[PDB]
Amino acid sequence: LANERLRALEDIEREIGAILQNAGTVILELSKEKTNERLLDRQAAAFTASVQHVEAELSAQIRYLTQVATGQPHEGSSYSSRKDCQMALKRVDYARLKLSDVARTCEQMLEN
Amino acid sequence: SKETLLQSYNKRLKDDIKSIMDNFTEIIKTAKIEDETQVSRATQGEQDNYEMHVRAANIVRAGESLMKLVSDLKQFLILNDFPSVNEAIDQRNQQLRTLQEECDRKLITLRDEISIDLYELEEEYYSSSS
Amino acid sequence: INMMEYLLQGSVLDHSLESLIHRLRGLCDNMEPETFLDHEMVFLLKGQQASPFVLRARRSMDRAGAPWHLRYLGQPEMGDKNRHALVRNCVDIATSENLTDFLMEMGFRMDHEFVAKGHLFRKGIMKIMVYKIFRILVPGNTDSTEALSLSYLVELSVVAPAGQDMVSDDMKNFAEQLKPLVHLEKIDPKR
Repeated sequence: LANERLRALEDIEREIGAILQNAGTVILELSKEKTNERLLDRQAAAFTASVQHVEAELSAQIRYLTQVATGQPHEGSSYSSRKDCQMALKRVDYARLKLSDVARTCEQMLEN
Repeated sequence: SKETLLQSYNKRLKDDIKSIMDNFTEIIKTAKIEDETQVSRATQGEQDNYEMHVRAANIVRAGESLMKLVSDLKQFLILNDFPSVNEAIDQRNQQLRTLQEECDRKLITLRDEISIDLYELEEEYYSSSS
Repeated sequence: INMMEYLLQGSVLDHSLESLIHRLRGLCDNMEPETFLDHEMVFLLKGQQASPFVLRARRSMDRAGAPWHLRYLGQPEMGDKNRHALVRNCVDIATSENLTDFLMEMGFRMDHEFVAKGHLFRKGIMKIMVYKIFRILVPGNTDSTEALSLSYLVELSVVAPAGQDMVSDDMKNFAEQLKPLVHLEKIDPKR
């Protein structure tokens, strides 16, 4: 559950990285002198690698979603266990109130 | 249908990647300096400035659309990826069963201790002389 | 009256099986799977007719105290009343455990044994069984067994009264809810 969702979070961050690499590449090209042309090539390869693996991750996840889609609303649930747990907790609360009352009558008896 | 929605997601992804690549390549191509002929330097330069700004805006818009696609895919996964619903349901069920069993063990031990105290109190009260 | 069995059949390779099961746990009723383990043996009576009578006997090995089960399956109806399911006549009978001995007195002889081990789900009237067929060699023993193939078999079955339409259409829709994972279809028993 955290796996595919964390993949989606990573692809969010890498879309940001793609835009920042676009911006950094045209930043270096706008310079009056741009000595680090090797670093320009590195930023260009970084940009294209970012776009390519963003495409790879999203295509893979659309494929995986195509494999496990059904168009049906999933008739499973967990309601009955929550109901039984609520009844158990209210049993405990009822016993707590009754124990408070018995202890209060014991304090009234011992108090005199 | 589900197939139709998945196709639409595929179409959006292909379109966004294509748009980012095309806009960046076109900006790089315009960035070429060429010799002028019948273009009047000043007009050519303003037109080029407008083109670059519009293409950068288009790249940012494509990034926003990719964010929208990621959000829609996340919603689809949270709503109808059957395996994870089953593991969530099973984990919830097992946790609630353990809480119920703890409550019932506490109550049963309480009943036994209270019963022993009740036996002592019954003996004392009924055998009181008064 | 005479009840009819509607069948759709298919198969599923085992390494994708779990996804099927997860899909079924979404679509079928709010239940845990059942994990049945059954011994099935087929008796036949070589009468005067060209077609010998056939009877299926199942002992549920996993559950103690489960009554044995007899099943007579009629030959499939060639009428195109329900076009999409195997429509057969089914007579299903719960029985005591001396059945085999009794069937030996009736003139019946065994043909083959097979274990079937798998899962069981349901949806309304529909019964989904996803099981692996295990060949028994050393015919008395139920432990000496070998898997028949890599694939599991998937059966979608509805037992219900004679005629009784708008049944096969719901089975069509429930089969089409699985269609990326399984292909279920009316397969004829010939060849």
